Amino acid sequence: APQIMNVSARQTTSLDGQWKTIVDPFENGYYDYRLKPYDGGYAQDKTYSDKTKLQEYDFETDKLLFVPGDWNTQRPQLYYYEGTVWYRKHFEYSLQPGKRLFLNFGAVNYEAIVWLNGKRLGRHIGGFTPFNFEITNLLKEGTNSLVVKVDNKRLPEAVPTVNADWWNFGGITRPVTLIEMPATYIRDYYVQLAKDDKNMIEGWVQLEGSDKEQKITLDIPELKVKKEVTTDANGYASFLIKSKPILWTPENPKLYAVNLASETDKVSDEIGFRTIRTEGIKILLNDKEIFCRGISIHEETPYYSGRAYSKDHAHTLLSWAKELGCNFVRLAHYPHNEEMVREAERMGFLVWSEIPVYWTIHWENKDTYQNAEQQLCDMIARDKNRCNIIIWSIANETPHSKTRLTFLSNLANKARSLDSVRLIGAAMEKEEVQPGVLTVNDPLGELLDIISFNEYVGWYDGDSEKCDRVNWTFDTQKPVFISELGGGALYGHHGSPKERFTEEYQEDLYIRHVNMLKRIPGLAGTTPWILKDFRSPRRHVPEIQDDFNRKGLVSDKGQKKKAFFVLQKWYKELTEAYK
Amino acid sequence: APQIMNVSARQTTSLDGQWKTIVDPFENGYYDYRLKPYDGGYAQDKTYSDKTKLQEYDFETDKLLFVPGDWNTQRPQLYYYEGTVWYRKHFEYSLQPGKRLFLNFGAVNYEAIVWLNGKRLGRHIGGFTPFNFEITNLLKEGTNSLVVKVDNKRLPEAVPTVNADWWNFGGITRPVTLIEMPATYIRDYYVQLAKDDKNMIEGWVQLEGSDKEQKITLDIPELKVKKEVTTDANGYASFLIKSKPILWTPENPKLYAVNLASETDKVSDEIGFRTIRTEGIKILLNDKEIFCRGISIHEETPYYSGRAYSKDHAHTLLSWAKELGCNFVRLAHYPHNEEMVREAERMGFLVWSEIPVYWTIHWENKDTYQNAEQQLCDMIARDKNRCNIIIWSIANETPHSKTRLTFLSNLANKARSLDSVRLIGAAMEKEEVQPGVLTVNDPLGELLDIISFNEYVGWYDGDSEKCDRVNWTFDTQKPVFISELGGGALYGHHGSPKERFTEEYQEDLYIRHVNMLKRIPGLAGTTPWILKDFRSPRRHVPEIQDDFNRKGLVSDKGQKKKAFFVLQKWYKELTEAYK
Amino acid sequence: APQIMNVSARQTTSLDGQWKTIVDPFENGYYDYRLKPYDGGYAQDKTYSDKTKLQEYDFETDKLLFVPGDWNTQRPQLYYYEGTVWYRKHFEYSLQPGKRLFLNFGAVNYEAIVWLNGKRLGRHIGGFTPFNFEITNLLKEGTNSLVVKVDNKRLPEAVPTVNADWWNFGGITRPVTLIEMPATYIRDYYVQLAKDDKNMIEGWVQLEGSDKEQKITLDIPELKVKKEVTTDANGYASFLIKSKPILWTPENPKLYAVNLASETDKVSDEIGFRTIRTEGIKILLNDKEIFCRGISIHEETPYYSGRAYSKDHAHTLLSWAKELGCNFVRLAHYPHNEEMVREAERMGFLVWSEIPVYWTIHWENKDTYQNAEQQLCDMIARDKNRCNIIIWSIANETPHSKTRLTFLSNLANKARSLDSVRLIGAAMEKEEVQPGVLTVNDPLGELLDIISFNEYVGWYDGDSEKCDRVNWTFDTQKPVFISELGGGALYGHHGSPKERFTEEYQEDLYIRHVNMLKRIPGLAGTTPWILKDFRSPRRHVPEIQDDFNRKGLVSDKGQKKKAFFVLQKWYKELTEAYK
Ligand SMILES: O=C(O)[C@H]1O[C@@H](Sc2ccccc2)[C@H](O)[C@@H](O)[C@@H]1O
Ligand SMILES: O=C(O)[C@H]1O[C@@H](Sc2ccccc2)[C@H](O)[C@@H](O)[C@@H]1O
Ligand SMILES: O=C(O)[C@H]1O[C@@H](Sc2ccccc2)[C@H](O)[C@@H](O)[C@@H]1O
Ligand SMILES: [Cl-]
Ligand SMILES: [Cl-]
Ligand SMILES: [Cl-]
Repeated sequence: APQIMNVSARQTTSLDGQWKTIVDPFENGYYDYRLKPYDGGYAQDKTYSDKTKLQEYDFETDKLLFVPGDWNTQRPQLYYYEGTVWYRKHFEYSLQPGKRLFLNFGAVNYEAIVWLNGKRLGRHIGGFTPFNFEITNLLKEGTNSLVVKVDNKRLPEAVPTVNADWWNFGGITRPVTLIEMPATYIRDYYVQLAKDDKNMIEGWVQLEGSDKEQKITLDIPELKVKKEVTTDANGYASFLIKSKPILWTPENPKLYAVNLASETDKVSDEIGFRTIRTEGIKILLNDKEIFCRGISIHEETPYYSGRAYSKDHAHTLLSWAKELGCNFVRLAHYPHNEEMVREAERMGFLVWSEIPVYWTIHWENKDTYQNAEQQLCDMIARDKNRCNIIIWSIANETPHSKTRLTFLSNLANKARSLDSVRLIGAAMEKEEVQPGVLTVNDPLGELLDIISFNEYVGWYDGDSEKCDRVNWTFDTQKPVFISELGGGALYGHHGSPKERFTEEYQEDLYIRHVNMLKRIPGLAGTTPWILKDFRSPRRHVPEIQDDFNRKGLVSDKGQKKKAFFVLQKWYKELTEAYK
Repeated sequence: APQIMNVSARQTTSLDGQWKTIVDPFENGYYDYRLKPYDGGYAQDKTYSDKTKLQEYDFETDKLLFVPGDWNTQRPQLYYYEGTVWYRKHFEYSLQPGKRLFLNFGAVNYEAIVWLNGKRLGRHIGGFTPFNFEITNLLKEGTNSLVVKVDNKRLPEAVPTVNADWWNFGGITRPVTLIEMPATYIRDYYVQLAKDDKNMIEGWVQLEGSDKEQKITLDIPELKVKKEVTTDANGYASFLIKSKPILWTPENPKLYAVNLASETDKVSDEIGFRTIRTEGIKILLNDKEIFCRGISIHEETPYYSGRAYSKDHAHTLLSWAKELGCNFVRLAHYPHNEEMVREAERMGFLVWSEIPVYWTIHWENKDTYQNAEQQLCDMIARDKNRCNIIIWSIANETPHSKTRLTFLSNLANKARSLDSVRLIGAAMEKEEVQPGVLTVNDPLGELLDIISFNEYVGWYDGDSEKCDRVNWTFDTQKPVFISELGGGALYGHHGSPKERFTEEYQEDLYIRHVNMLKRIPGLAGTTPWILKDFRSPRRHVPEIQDDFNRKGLVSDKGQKKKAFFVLQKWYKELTEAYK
Repeated sequence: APQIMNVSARQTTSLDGQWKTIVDPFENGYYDYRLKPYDGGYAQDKTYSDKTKLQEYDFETDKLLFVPGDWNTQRPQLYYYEGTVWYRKHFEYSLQPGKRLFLNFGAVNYEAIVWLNGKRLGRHIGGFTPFNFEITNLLKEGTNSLVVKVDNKRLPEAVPTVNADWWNFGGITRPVTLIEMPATYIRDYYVQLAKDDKNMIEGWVQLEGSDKEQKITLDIPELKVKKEVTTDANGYASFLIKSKPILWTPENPKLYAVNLASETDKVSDEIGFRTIRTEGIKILLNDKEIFCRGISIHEETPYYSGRAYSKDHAHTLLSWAKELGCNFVRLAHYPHNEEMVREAERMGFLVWSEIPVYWTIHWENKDTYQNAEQQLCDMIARDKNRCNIIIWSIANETPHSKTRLTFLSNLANKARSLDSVRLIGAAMEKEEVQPGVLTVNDPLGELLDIISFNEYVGWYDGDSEKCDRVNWTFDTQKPVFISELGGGALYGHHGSPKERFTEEYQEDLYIRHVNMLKRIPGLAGTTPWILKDFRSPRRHVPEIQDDFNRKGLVSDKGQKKKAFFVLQKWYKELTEAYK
């Protein structure tokens, strides 16, 4: 039930493919007509072969869905579906006694309830973070039954809440994986550079199980590093190691093979090393001033616009970012699958990672807060060894209020106590200093290392020309990072640059908007909205949006719009400028 | 806004056909990202003709839906849809000044918000009762814009609530009508026999408008009747008319042409006359003891299984009930469309009419009660001149509790305060006196004219054999009425009479269940469940249910299953024994 | 109307995006009720703006389809659809006086008929080869109307004919492009090594237009080559160039920038250089013995399984082939899009390219032969400069008749007269020498450089064990190339190695099939069937096939089956052996 670091390097067996499914809008499979739980609900996975008895379902003769994936793009009937779908899987597994077996979900949106062989394993909320169950003692010989009740109903108190600008993709959206472990295993570990110290590798390791005190060995063959330690009685041990590793950067994404070994377990990883700091309005990677030439990206696939989960999906999206000239990607509005981060790390993209605290969250709900902080904790726990990640962001656009402020401040501080290296960000509130002159105004900026905010001058705030008459001033000399900007266009739809939603309008906007960005003092990062057209239920212009937010520089069908090349040209100037 | 009696008889213009529509699952057209209402939402019906300005919708180029109709059967994507769909109609209408104009919706499930020319007319909850707006002063020349925002999300506090065994059919489910009235018009009237008096016609008439005191004439020509009264300062007048009409019966459903005429309006009707009362365990219609040879019916069409609304739909269903031997039909679980009631009155079926107070209603919620009572009032107000209805039911199966009893007693009193003639029913709690012997035990019965209850012996309570070892007894000596019973079968699926869901099992069930009914002391009525298979989201056996409740005696495709003829044979004998 | 070389390098304007469409199954848009052509059919693209007159259509208010792409996966209703769909596009283009403008279709399946502003430009048959029209003198000012009548009806006499094992993907399956040319332009050109000579570049260039005698330069800067020549009265010139270019291989796919300029035009290109020949049972690339570690690939996308067309599609597919350990890809069963071939060229994959001459072609129909030979000519003319293509194939599996022999012989002779460098292959008739001993017996073999054939021992011919019971011998000392082999499995479906369609069966099948391949004297190449599960209308096992051929080593969802790694291991050993 605790997070497992680097699942892909473990002893894994996939459960993916196609599973039997039951769409259950009124949750008949969970509650009876009194609205109470009942034995004999669908969790029992009872093949309906004796027809002298009465039951109301039969996984064995029902329809399939693919796992992993959203359900919305797999059947017309499921496009808008919000509610419960039951997934069932049968599998066999041979586990020698003493060995341990875990069931890992990369992600399930939004609530998952899980049973093995008719016995409840647990419950998860939050649709974008992994979770594990140990099934060591519940495995049976022969056929095992795995049942997952998945529900994506919008909940006022959820994270996110009843309103948002992206599709409500339900289902088992990321791979489902079995993991075999020795009785005491390497559960967690941290291997990064010490804060601001390019000559000190530091980290720790965490065993799990009963034989908690063991000789650990950390190997980095290419750095001639062989460090030994012994975990204390809590299965914990820390270390410092002197080394001068080649530093990861976007232009040389240097990664090192790291091998961890205990007396009873072992695991390998790819880990690069860098430092990241603020100095006034400057952002410093390995002590050099950099500009973050970024782009924002939803976890949505090329061509057919389902939930992304694979390396193929990551590679195609990033290869567009590459052509766009980015050295940075913002992954909105939630933690993406581990393959996106790994592929960004491999190709040399810095990363902004993020939780879906977004619009009208319930700031007074003690449960809502626990939810969001759990997501924050899990986002950082999974990716803490990914050096291309330099910004953690604890909030998107939010209405201002004292409850909001106290909520986000708790997240910001918690982020800082988990990762004293990377930069903490959040979407800050904007204020008019005097006409034609804008600034930021958020008392949460004291817990942030950057001045991050969204603005849509020229699309939602005025026509394009208004980018020509807006300017920005700041009362603090922290690096300024604009996390969203842009506007919509349908690829192939042409006309006057005054005609909104044409490629021509969007091109004119990006020209003028870039000129406005060139005037902003302290500007050190931008990630326009967005790389690719994506699904939203808030976009209803027929033949133009068709349930798609059209602010992509690339169409959902991979076609580069005219505005793609405006941003591309600017990023070329910027690359030479900071070279 | 007040109800209008006998809408079909007024000066009517149909707004039916195909309307433009927008599916809006997050309610973008009503709320903004702050979750606040905003001017400029879709109610403004603003055609998106000037693309220099930004807008997120356009009715003019969007998709159509049939009106009337559920949306669920019209598009695969809407099959499961729960949430907001916007409808938009354009129309012209010439109103001679002084004349008034009303907008009548037969039904909209579940919440309707209505606008004319960008102005809100009001809001309605309750998906099976009609409602009106006066649009006399809002009509413009040329094109008028009617926008209706329909939402069918299940609400915990709603009536019905978040669980129920029928499809959540959203949309504008019954015809939409323009009614023109004189400045002062006959709004409402009542013309029926006096309680247990086959020689006294009583009634009243109610005007609406300024000319409140008028001479009123009531003409029943075939009876050689003409009473001429005059209305008070409220527009109200009552009357008593000694007459010896031919009384309506199922075998001879006599109806009279009735003509009302004030100084400034007239309106005709077809009304019949009959007496109805209980005498001990007997039900007496026109002083003669009858048995209600009945069958239950959902408001759902033959063959394609959409929401029924037309005279054609009613006729097909009723001619199945005719062939079954019925003299009675129970319309579940809500007020059906008027066409259905009228068709039943004309062919000769007594009717049971009811409201969707069903399972876990929020008994302690005062708005919930107000909703249910409003639905009660609207039900009785519309049909009070329909002589063929003899039972109003205020409740279906509900849990046992004090709040439920208080709630249901208030409805039962209200029903009685609204109609002194018809019988009041409700699904009562049952109890097992001794093994094999059951009874009713429910203090609500004290407020009811019958012992009415649902029982599914042989389907939910045991296999078919258990019907042979269950018997009933009753303390109170009222007529006993079983409003639901039966079990499921797929037409064309055959096997052993032991195999559930074959035709042979359902036949065996009905044969044993009928012998059980024949041992029930005081049995006066049976409306078995059900006439035609119907859509339910709680029926998930593949290839057998497929989201259909299969307890019809007739398939959803009009095929008579074997059990149909069992019940038909008993109903033939009941016709003999009660002649 | 003639072919144009290197379309992507010219001055191009995409017409892609979404077009208006009319599904027209009875070709009402083209015939009247007399089955005769008629004026005012849909080719006239006449907006229905005057409802005083009668017409049966209106593109302006009809539905969209994405272009490029198959229609089948864009709507449920079009999945199986065979027939006509009208595509309509409006566009503007500013063509300076004297310049020429061409409409280029990458491909349309099967029959395309094309109109600009109501005038027929012409017709094309054959679904996988590009075609052009000149619209220089038809372009009008302002709004131009492009109408394409697309029909994919299966025709007995067509190429392919009424039966084949892949989906009938209809539509404008590949990009549509406007190409602007000077009044006299470089239409075609050839630049490659001379046969077997590592030290000699040969080639030619062809002009189109009235200024036919011009000075042409060919520059290859990295080779310090600058050749000037002058064209003759036919616009033709040939050349020879002593040079020692770095030779292209899969391991080092070196490409040279090549620049061509005449007096009025210029075009650049990327072209590699290699020699290829057979020597006995040996295939020699740049005089080195190679094994073709191949995989077959249909032109179908990962994940959603539409018609592939983009570099994104090719890269993902080819990336799987790279992980498999391939140095070679067979593109079946027709010419793929040019993106696929360029990406194989750039990444390092030798290529097999072929035409859809397949199963029961009408060998005696002269129009059928002309069609097949046109497809051959278009295939070779487009890719003659792609050094990575080393094999052209003029036929897949065919029946064993004299007319077939004549038909294919003429194809094989035409291919050789078009290209004397590349190898010519075709799937050859097999025969049983004696029990357990197969061979090839096909007189066509005289005209082919390799002994190429398909065999599915262990899937269609026996169980997996029969691979152990089969051996091969050949009378002729030519390299043996098996173009297809394998069997089906559903990813995630697990069982005994004896149960067909499990991953275990396919894995066992591949172990014993590879061992059979190890015993084949002369084996110089294999391209197993197939890389990725693909759609097929002859694959009907529910839950297993569901209209997919399951013989992929990769699921249609990117998942590597167990058998993938069997082939991967053998290719790893073949790599070391042929080092
Ligand atoms: O509408 C959009 O395109 C985007 O709006 C922003 S919110 C915002 C709007 C105006 C100014 C400042 C912030 C969301 O972050 C994004 O998910 C959504 O897609
Ligand atoms: O499940 C059914 O077939 C029906 O069950 C009854 S409730 C009940 C169940 C068992 C015993 C007593 C009452 C509902 O009135 C009905 O709408 C539904 O269709
Ligand atoms: O059935 C298959 O999987 C494949 O069959 C071959 S034909 C063949 C079958 C048996 C022996 C020799 C040749 C086709 O080339 C291919 O398109 C198709 O998919
Ligand atoms: Cl947009
Ligand atoms: Cl049922
Ligand atoms: Cl297959």
